[PDB]
Amino acid sequence: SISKDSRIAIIGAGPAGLAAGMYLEQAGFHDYTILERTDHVGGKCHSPNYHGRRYEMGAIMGVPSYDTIQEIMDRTGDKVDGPKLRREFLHEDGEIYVPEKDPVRGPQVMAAVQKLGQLLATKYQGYDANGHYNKVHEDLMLPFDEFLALNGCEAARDLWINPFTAFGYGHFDNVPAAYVLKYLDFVTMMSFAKGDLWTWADGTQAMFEHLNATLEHPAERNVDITRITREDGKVHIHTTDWDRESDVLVLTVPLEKFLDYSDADDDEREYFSKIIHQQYMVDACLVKEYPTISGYVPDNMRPERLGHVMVYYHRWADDPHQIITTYLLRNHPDYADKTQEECRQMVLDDMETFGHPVEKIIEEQTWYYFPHVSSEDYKAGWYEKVEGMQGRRNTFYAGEIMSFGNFDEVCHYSKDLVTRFFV
Ligand SMILES: Cc1cc2nc3c(=O)[nH]c(=O)nc-3n(C[C@H](O)[C@H](O)[C@H](O)COP(=O)(O)OP(=O)(O)OC[C@H]3O[C@@H](n4cnc5c(N)ncnc54)[C@H](O)[C@@H]3O)c2cc1C
Ligand SMILES: CC\C=C/C=C/C=C/CCCCCCCCCC(=O)O
Repeated sequence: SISKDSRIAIIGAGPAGLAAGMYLEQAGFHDYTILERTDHVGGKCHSPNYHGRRYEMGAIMGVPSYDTIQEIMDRTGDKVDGPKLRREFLHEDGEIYVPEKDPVRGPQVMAAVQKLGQLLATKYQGYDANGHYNKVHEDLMLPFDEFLALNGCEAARDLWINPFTAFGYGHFDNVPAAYVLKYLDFVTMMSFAKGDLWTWADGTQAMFEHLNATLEHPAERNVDITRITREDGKVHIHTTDWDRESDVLVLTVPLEKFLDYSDADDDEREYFSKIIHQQYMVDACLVKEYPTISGYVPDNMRPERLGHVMVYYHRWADDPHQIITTYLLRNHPDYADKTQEECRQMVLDDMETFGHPVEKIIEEQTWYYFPHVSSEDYKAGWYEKVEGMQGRRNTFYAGEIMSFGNFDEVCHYSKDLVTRFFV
């Protein structure tokens, strides 16, 4: 437990940091400060304007099991009121097909899925807990495909891959199953499969903008932190405009990047240096032959097709001159990084192939996405080490790396961090 008059400095005004403020405030910790580097809040929930409506450069959707996000909507008064999500499936040559009608693959998938469901509910009980401080089963530390191979459920990858690889989280040849299954737990997977998906008319960013406004201390923006030191039981935060002292540090920003403006200790340097991330690239496009529906391309989710468009988003049904966003990955451990130029050429070429040629790209973003560690690093005890450092020199660790790269997970983690260490 931590004293209620502690001065608590929260770095980052994305969901993770905003929720930290919310839940600290609600537990009676009123002397918090959220420091944001940019001029805006919401982080990767980023919904800019175009032609009188908001489009999504980052996060788009949620599922009914997003309980922490419902608590936030309860507080802001926002509602799930966005346009309905609908999808078709394309081959890499633009051909529309329906995977579940595949007479060989169809049955293999449903048998694997059913078998996995049973395994998850028994053998792997506890897998779905938020965070990684409850040590998961050792099998879950293997790359997702190996985890499946071991259990004779390879064909379950067909259902899990679409809202995972296409959604920027990487490839099953290497991403530890622990991550896959805390995000796509059986319930969430079934919700997605069923199309039971939340969206917001004013963008996922809106509820975070409004959360910020409801906070007793809305974020301080445009804060360029040049150095943080932690001597004598205090946190000294140096910025370009001021430097100040706190009692507690909550990190919701990238931890490898933290090493560069901090008095990082040996463990912090050793362990945070192992963090790897996804280079997930979005392009906001105007197109001819406006799609009628969103399109996924399982062929382009293969590592051999890295940099190609894996999915694209049909948001506003009624205006053929509104924004269609495309999604691609620029990195894989077995491959050298694809350049943004070569990938932007693939956006144009792929969309042309799909029959929805691009007339214009008006915004582009490669995001710092899904920070995580390797299976080898997971197995070697990365989370036991880092969770065991919680509170060392009044510093706490949070955000995506500590849970999973989605807004419900990071908010959930921020909620429990207060329960775990402060209350
Ligand atoms: C294209 C895309 C689609 C996505 N789709 C979904 C989806 O459908 N559903 C879902 O749940 N999630 C989705 N996500 C993931 C989700 O947006 C993120 O997991 C979530 O925003 C993570 O929040 P965070 O606070 O942990 O980190 P971030 O959102 O990355 O925010 C971190 C904040 O800290 C700030 N910061 C960074 N460095 C510093 C510094 N040194 N000093 C001060 N501040 C700093 C940043 O500017 C930012 O405001 C998507 C993301 C992208 C990019
Ligand atoms: C519950 C969702 C959790 C995390 C999502 C993370 C990332 C999503 C990234 C890009 C999503 C691409 C949008 C494609 C439109 C989907 C419409 C549909 O599938 O029916």
